[PDB]
Amino acid sequence: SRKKMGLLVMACGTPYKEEDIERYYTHIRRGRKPEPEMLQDLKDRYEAIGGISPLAQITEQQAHNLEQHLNEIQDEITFKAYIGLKHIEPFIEDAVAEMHKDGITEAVSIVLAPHFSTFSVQSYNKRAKEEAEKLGGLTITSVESWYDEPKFVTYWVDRVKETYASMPEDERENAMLIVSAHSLPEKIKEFGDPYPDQLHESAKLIAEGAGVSEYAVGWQSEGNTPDPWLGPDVQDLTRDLFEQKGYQAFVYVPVGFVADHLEVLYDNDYECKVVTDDIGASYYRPEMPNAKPEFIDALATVVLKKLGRV
Ligand SMILES: *Cc1c(C)c(=O)n2c(=O)c(C)c(C)n12
Ligand SMILES: [Cl-]
Ligand SMILES: [Cl-]
Ligand SMILES: [Cl-]
Ligand SMILES: [Cl-]
Ligand SMILES: [Cl-]
Ligand SMILES: [Mg+2]
Ligand SMILES: [Mg+2]
Ligand SMILES: [Mg+2]
Ligand code: NI
Ligand code: NI
Repeated sequence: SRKKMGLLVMACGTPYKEEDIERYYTHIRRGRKPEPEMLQDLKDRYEAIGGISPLAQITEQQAHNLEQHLNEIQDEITFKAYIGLKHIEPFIEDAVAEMHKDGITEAVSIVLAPHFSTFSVQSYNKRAKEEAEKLGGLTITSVESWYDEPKFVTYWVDRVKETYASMPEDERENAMLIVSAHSLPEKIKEFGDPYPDQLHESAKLIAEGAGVSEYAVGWQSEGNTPDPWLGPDVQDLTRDLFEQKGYQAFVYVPVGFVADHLEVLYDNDYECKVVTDDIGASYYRPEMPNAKPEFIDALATVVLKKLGRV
């Protein structure tokens, strides 16, 4: 009756407990174990943002709710979700091997990052497809980007509108919206990587839908290699825009991220908040989509559009 398909949901991964910080960051650092002071600092950061455990549940909740919602809203396909992570188990290759073992022959994949880049999305999709080729008997159709799905734009538009509506009059008249994603090396431009263009278009679409005429695009969370990374960084951008025009409120939409993790709860809600507190501006950062129903319905529409079924 219903056609069976795998639903491969890919994400960065998180530690599952404090004793996973060493192995998770060693993998991010390409085999270089963090020094003891860095391990201690990371433990402190996770404690300050409320703990690791809640963060580690979000991708699983996203994948489970997406599977169930997709199976309810149409009658042709029965999806089974499999989670594949970049930096901790279950890895991408573990998920594809499990699909193969379970008898899946046809799958659709989606990365829980809305903008395509050559560093992340393309690498996830290539890893998944290479593992399927090695095992045989299984093919994967991969979503490449989805930042322009109207239901996803509307998620952020409605959160921005609520934040502006909640402001005092003086803030509402002297506010700045900063839309951001995770920085990458500038060298991606040598490949024509559309990641920067897609961030700028996300920003255009969200500001336009919310009616916000004053906005800026920034980057966050750059690494420390000697080569230049995409900027400006959100901390510098905030201070610069303040020094130019004296905004009384900054609103942060880190549209490249879809789930609470350190790079939002720390790199925005601590590091950007340090800057806004220092300059006397109010700080707002609306909620990440996490596994909320409005977001799950946007993802389900992305998948069904990719398969040509809506
Ligand atoms: C890979 C990744 C994403 C998407 C994210 O939000 N975070 C973090 O907060 C860390 C520490 C890492 C890695 N990631
Ligand atoms: Cl791809
Ligand atoms: Cl696509
Ligand atoms: Cl794309
Ligand atoms: Cl919100
Ligand atoms: Cl919702
Ligand atoms: Mg313990
Ligand atoms: Mg597209
Ligand atoms: Mg940093
Ligand atoms: Ni720009
Ligand atoms: Ni990072």
